[PDB]
Amino acid sequence: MNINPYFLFIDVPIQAAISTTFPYTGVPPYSHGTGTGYTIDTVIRTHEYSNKGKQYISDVTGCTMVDPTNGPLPEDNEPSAYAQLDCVLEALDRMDEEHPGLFQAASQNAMETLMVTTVDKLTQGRQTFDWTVCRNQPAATALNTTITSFRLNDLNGADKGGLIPFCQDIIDSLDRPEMTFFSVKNIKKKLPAKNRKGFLIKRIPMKVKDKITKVEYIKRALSLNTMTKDAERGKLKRRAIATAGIQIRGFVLVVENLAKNICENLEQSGLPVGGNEKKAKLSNAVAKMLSNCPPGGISMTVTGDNTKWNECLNPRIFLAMTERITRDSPIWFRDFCSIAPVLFSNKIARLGKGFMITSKTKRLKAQIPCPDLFSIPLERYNEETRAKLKKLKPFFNEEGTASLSPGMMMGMFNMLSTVLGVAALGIKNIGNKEYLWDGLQSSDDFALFVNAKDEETCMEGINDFYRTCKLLGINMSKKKSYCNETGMFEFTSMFYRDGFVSNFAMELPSFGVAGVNESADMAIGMTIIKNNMINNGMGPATAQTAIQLFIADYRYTYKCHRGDSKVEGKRMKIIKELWENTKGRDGLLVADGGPNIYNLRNLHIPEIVLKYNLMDPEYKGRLLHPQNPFVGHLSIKMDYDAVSGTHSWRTKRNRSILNTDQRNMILEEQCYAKCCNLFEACFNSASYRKPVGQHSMLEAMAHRLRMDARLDYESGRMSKDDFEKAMAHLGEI
Amino acid sequence: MTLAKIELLKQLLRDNEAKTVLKQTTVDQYNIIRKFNTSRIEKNPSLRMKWAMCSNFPLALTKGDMANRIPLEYKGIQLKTNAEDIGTKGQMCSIAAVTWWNTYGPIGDTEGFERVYESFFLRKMRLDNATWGRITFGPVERVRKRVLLNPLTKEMPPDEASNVIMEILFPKEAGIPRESTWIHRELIKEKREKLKGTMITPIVLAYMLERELVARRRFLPVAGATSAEFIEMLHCLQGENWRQIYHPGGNKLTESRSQSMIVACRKIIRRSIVASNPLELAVEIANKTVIDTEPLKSCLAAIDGGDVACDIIRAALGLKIRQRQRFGRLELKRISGRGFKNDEEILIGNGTIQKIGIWDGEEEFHVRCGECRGILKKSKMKLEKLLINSAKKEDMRDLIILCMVFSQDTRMFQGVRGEINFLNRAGQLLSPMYQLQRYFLNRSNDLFDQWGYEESPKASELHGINESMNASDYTLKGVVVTRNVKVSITKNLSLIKRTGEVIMGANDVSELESQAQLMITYDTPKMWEMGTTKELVQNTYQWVLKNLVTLKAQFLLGKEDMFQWDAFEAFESIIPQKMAGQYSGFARAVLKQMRDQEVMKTDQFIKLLPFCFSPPKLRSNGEPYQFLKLVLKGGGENFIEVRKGSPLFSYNPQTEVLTICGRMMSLKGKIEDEERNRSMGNAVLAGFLVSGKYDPDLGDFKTIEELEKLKPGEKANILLYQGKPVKVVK
Amino acid sequence: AWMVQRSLAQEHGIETPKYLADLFDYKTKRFIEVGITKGLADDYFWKKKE
Amino acid sequence: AIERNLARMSPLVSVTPKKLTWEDLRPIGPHIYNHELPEVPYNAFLLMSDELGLANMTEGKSKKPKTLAKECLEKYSTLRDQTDPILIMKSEKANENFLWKLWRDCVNTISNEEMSNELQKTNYAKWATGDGLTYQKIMKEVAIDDETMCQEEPKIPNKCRVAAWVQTEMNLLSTLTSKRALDLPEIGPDVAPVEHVGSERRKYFVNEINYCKASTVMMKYVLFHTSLLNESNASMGKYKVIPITNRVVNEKGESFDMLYGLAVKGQSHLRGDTDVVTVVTFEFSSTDPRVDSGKWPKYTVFRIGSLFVSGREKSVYLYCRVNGTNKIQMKWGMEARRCLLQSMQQMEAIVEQESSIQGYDMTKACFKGDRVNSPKTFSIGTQEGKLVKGSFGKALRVIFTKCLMHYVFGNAQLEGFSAESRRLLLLIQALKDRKGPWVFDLEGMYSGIEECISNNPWVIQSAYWFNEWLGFEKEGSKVLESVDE
RNA sequence: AGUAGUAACAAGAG
RNA sequence: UAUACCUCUGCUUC
Repeated sequence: MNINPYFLFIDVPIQAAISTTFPYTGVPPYSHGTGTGYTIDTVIRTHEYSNKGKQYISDVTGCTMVDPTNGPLPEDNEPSAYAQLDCVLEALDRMDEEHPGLFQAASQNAMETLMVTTVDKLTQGRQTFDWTVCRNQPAATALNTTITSFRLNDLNGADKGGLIPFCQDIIDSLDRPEMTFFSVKNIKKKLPAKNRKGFLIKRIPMKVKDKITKVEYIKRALSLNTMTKDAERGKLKRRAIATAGIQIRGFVLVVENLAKNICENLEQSGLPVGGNEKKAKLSNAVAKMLSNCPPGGISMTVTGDNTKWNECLNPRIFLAMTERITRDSPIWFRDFCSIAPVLFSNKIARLGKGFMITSKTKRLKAQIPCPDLFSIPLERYNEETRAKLKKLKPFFNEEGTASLSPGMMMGMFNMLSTVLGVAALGIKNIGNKEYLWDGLQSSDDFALFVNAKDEETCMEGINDFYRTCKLLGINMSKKKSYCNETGMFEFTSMFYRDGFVSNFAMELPSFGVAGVNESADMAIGMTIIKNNMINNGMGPATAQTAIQLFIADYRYTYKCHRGDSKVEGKRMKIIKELWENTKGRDGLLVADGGPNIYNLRNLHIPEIVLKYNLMDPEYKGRLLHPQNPFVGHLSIKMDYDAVSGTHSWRTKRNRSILNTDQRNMILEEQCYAKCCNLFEACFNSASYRKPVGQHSMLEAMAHRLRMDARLDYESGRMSKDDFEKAMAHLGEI
Repeated sequence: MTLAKIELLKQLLRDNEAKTVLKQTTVDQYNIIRKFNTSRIEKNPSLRMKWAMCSNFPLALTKGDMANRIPLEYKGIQLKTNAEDIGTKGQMCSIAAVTWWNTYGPIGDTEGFERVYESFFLRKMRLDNATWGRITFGPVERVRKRVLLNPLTKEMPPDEASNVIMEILFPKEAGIPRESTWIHRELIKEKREKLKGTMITPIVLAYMLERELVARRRFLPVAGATSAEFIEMLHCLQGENWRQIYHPGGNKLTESRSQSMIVACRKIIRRSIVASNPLELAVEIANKTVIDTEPLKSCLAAIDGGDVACDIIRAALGLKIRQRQRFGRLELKRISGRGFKNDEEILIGNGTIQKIGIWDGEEEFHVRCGECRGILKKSKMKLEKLLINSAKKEDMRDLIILCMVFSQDTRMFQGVRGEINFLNRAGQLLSPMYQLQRYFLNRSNDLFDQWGYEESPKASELHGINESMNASDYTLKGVVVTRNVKVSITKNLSLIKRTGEVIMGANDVSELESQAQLMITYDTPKMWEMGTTKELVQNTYQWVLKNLVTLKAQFLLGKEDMFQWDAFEAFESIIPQKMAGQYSGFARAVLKQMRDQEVMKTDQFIKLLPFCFSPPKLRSNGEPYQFLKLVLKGGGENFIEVRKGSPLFSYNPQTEVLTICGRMMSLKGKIEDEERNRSMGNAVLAGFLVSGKYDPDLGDFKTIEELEKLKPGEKANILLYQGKPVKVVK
Repeated sequence: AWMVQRSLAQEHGIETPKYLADLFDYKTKRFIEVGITKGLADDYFWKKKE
Repeated sequence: AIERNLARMSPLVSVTPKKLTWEDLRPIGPHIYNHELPEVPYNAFLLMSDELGLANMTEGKSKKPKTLAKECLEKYSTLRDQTDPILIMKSEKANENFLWKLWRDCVNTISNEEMSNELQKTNYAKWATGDGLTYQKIMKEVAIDDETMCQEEPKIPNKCRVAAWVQTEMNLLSTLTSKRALDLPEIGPDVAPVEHVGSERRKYFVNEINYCKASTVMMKYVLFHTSLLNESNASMGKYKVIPITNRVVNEKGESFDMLYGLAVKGQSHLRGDTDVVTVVTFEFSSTDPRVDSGKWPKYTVFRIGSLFVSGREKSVYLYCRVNGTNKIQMKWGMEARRCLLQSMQQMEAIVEQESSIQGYDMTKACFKGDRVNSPKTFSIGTQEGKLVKGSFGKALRVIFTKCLMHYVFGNAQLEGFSAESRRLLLLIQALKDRKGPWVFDLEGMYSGIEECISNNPWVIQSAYWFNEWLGFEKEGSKVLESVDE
């Protein structure tokens, strides 16, 4: 008797048992080595979709530019990037006509937001391309380097605090003939020592001023870094993703804020709608389309998906979109909003590491940097790369980068593109034919409803929608998209079948131990179960099972099995002692080899708070010792409820930096850290609330400490000695 | 400590780097240089942790005495190492070091801990003190709504909350004084007193404060209970296919009762309306309804709120009826006069037409807003008199404005400028009057200017006031500031007074069916009856399938005996009363077709049998109303197709599987032999039979308007479901 | 300035001025507001008193 | 502008829609049936169905792994003492001598009296581990001049055909045993009725999986990877021997420690997450590889004795193989218990949906049947070309097994195949429901799916199963096609 | 060898 | 050339 797990689908329908078609217990595919091939693929294809447009050499950068917009319409189903401005403007006019006031209101909100937005805002951009060192760095560091660099070119917009002067300095820095910036280099110095030879050589780092010419700077300012996307689910082959510089961030923020402020008020945009609310939108949007045409009215649903979404959409359109949307706004704001598209219209793409060539005979390998990419016979590359490199040539730059005028990068203008999709959804009809379409949009993923009298019309409506989208540079995936009679459909891995079904598989990877620490991961671990019980349809048995499995994973990961158990380990050896010593054993946390007291009803309660009354005074005292060394200097995506105890620790820093030339940044860091740690002692609220001021960081401390001294004296805390000493010290400062 | 700070400052300033950093860096830029580090963003912490936990010294300590109290090793086990951490510049250590510290470390001060983390403990007492009830299996309609996740101390906007936190924790650094301080001075005082002696770091106190001040509102699937202290237990309260009665401990709000009470009463009424002798049901149910812990009796008795349904029930059990209304912030009680709403179109001041329900008839209310009290006398679009007391300026003002708007005066309607069709922050369109309220509450100058003035009362006890809420000789037209501060119920739930006049209309309650706040319980058999559309639909069809054995048999014996059955009364309470009869008359006929003639369809019989309860309504001709789909109350989804399947009801003849609101049922072993090639046309229209198949010469698929107008004995084409043409005759 | 003002007011134990004062007298424990008018002083005075 | 453009745009630009009919659904992966290709070989990390665990009764509490394997081998000395290699089958590029030397080194190293589980870095160990096999990095300046150096053509997965060992693995892993392997920890006491219902449900749901085969295999993978990861980081440069351990409880309630084999940990200076550590597996078995040779081309099989298994004597074989893993897969191994939740939730959904219909806990009803209702029955599989009805528990265990196999064979091929085939599934559902589904470029769907079928056993089997099912549905369609009309 | 799969590891660095 | 059967590193990007 041959078992067939598919035969379940004879009994239970596919949506009802959709969880079993997701292999999320398995491993997701990671990348290996270089992504240059994947980047080059994108560069070639992006131009492949627009090569019948207008080619021209940029007199600024000296790069090869291609312009599809207002180009010849396609005569085939190959991904077209040839959008038509007029049609976009009409699609916009329709949206404005049906949503009047939104266009200017959103702009005013975004403007009034911008005006308040400070520079520090840029620090929360995660990985950012640092143009000074030409590497992906933390946003804060990439920003700091850019500010310190700007300071050398007499650009102190940052000192004012606001974003506007900084952005001004950014667009101004383009005019600079030679951009100067710091670069660190080492120096030997004989420090005194008790070392036979009475001295020691420590390489003290020192900063050096380095110059870049206007063009070479502009090229970096316009550059985008690239890397293969790891762990991307539900796909065979890998692909590339990009990272932006510090310059464009401020200009994108505003545009996305605007597009957000717009999208929020649209009813056919699924962004920034929470996954839970997306159903509230979708099911209703369906309910509307259902009861609209009773008499033989065939309501069809189309499970949409777009191809080459990023590689077809052109900045030149987004510029027009900003220009239209900002109609009523003043000029400076239009000029402000217009910049990011202008940059993306003239952007440059970096090609990652390169390609590794080898000899099996000699067992040798070597990476060929993108500059040296062509310093070799093309026959020595493999068959595909040989084809790619030939096609890359016309868009290739001397310094080893690829010019890329058309197309967008993976995840840049999500909002503003979603708007362009909704704009397609806004037409609803063409030529007064007997049908009406509506739908929901989300970047490259869309769901299209079409109501009409007979399906022959519906299909022509869908065809009209397709042919329409072509004019916006939006390309529907004939291969991945499919249509059916309304009642069931799929949208961003959410499955509707006369009501959205659960897809428990999707969230299953989150059940594991998160990797923050013992304290947090518990809270997270229970909270995930608690939430998945509510939203994703997990019964009490399965939930209670997950409660067990998580503790199982938790105790192995953090090596903290039951104190009564006999599992051996360095920690366990002490845990057992703690078990023997402690009286209120049920008061012990699992991290301390305590018993799991959680169940369905108290998932939402922190373990410490649960067990507090069961703890011994010394144990809770030690566990919650106010000045314990394990918890660091805290400072106020999902958040959790947890208590700050000894299990709330932080791990060691990655030490690989120690034996590289970036050692400096440790001293550069700690140099700040000292000043900030002190400034926090002077101003305790600094940790909570962002301090404000364009004045000197020292001045504040001086004044504050002076007042502290004076008041501590006159109140009767400090003695005349301490006051005179304090004032004597401060006097010098 | 100051001396130490200054000394450390001087020691730091020696370092030219630190000096230049302190001199060059700005107070703004502090926010940047703080986040400067060599650290990188961990893209796979789930892995990196599992890896790191297998290393020797994964953790980093803080440099200090408490670190030095930890020994290097302990009974062979290496606790920590000499090597410093790059970030902390303190020693590194193994996780064991934690387990040591917890076992043999220094015992620290934990006084205040409970008050600091009070917010969390309140959950623990809200669970520990709670009491659980019954668990019931059966369908549950979950409505996805934004709700408050946790109960707060006092809800504020983030900006307002942070300032309070700042006032509590860092009073010297609060900066510019806000009004908030004066409003929450008692809260500040309290938290200041409660969090004084503790040793815990302020940054934690601010977090816990912000947790219990700032609100966490999120979209969730909810059914019944929506109060925070219910939401926090939501995972246990319900599923899709089960319900759990839960009674949380601690005190509960009055408004939370007032919220649910209304829904409960409305829901009782909506059911009891359809069944003859409504009062009987209403009383039967209301007697045994429960709001969380309080009976509906105790609630209606104790609370002085209600609206319409509440009074009707109040008069059904026997107690006073507070005819009170709420216009946003304005609270009204009825002194005399019963007005009637009439939908008209008004051309409002700014120059736009608006469909508004104008209230005809004279009316007199006892009025209160915040602290300001008064008496209101109004007529159809006119403030006749407004006799108020003196109070705070904003209350007097808002009282007068809310009265001006509530009165629907033309002087108000013709005092609009710009636009008044703005949505709320979520993006929802407010109602015509509440928009005018939200508008004139802000921009009142137009109203006050457009209103008009007149002579003040010269009676000693009376006074008049002007636009700025100050005494004046020229008062606002119709405004006065004075110094001085049985019933029975019908079978059909209308309240009559001794003089024969009726004051409450059974058909005067709101059809709007909102989610309650607390646990709405019905301590009776057949709870479902007071349920949602789909719940009732499902339970009904289930009850049909459960008794199909007898119900299908009696249909060959008892003529109209089945059509009326206890269970169907509920179902009918779903159906629009304007269609119930038309549906019943059709269903009964289509069924009678399958009875009297030799063409049965069990799947259809089951589908239609519930619709036949309500007394039928045929056309003038004697023929019933033909239908494509039978619509139900609420949600465009909720309808039963006649030819095709539908979101609520569909049938799969391949597996003989009946789908009801998603749930699967098996009809196998309960189907006749000849239902194989038995077309559906013989149970789609009443008094119609399939002759042949689609004959092009007959033309197109004829619609209901045509089919009803066709003469008896006349062929026509009909489309069952997509791709199934049929040739039918009358 | 606000830190100074609030520190002084809080340390001395008095209400914080809602506006930003100019000086503070240590002996009197009183904040001081300085005004530089052109015409009459009496005019500029009672306007501040409001 | 829009319409004026649409007017002048070429007709060739269209969506080319077509209404889907069942005959358009041609069986996916036409090559998997071609015998001209090699049948897909077993490529997992450890053995699953063919596993043979040496059982050692204990107190039921943790001991040191070396001591455990030592005592186990002490119990079963006859196999441990066997120094005489009886080679049955040999992996093409393996080395009998090195492998057997490695096996003996493992056995003896573990069997010895000292604490350390370290192996001497011998030549056979260096071969089996793959010492110094990494290429030497050099300057680009050199490599550019060196004309012999070239970019390597990438290795593309081979095109395998269907193999029955997968089918059998599925048939067996889903079957019941008398041995429970799970290590489920304690939870808080029940108070609310929901918790009692859940707890009462777990007795039915959990045990149904725990008693089955796949559970033990899973726990083996988990517990193994758990330690392998620890050694990989704790002892990077040291070759170490790690036992394939799993504690088990029989129906009587006696804790038997199971030793399925011994594994050699390679050199693990793992920097990047994807960086590989080579692990050499020596696993006991009772399977004669000559029977299904196509299954074991990656393995080297010895014959090291015999045991009284089910009363009768059975020949004990030693399956020797050079394997490899990394931080990612070890972590995902450690997080494999979840294979429960995905299969347990999916069915508890059905128990809840049923309980909704009849208004009480329908668990016992679904599993065993009851006074009112019959037990739940599902179409579980085929038998000489006809359906077969399996119980709820079997339907559960089948899903659990599937979810396990998702991990054990999880890779890009599985991701792509699942993702792309899910669409065709949904279309087939639309057809089953008669919702008149249309397609725009079906060859695209197919081309998208079929490129993911190369040399993944579960993919290649799932394709076959999919075609069989798709076959059986088309017989069902014939019932609907002529309804009414 | 092997892991693995459109490119990598099978240690790297001073 | 050497120190170097030494030293540093395991997400730290060139």
